[PDB]
Amino acid sequence: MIAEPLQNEIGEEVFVSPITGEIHPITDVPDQVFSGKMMGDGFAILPSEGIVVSPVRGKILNVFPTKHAIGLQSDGGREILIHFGIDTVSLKGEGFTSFVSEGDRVEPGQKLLEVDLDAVKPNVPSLMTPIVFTNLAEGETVSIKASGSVNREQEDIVKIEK
Repeated sequence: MIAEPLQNEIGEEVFVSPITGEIHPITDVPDQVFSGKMMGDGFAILPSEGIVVSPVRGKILNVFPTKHAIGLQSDGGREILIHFGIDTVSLKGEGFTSFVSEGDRVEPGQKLLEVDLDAVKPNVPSLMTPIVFTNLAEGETVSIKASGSVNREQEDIVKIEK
């Protein structure tokens, strides 16, 4: 009855996969806020590609204080919070390069950050890059499909669905 494979052909819930790496449930993130969901729903990606595109750009809501994080909005319904690795904030983004100079209103994907993961990793306790969605049209559960490896710009990886 619980038909898990609700993948769909057009399984792109305004989500052109942001990074290539390994997906992990939000709970796995070594931080209370993320681990306990606190601000919303979401998941972690342990990244590989030092190139980060956007699930949706839509409209950049807020910039990074220390290049490691950003706030986005699709249209008016899904507001997103991103964090890139852990303690990268502390690292002052030493190895980061920001592509969006947060000119808010933009179309999806197109690189948010380029980030020297290779050099960042040894300088951080964890590479967990959590993505949280707050408002989530007050009912969108973040139905993870790709409970394993993930690749950039892919579809049917996570489904924001009721």
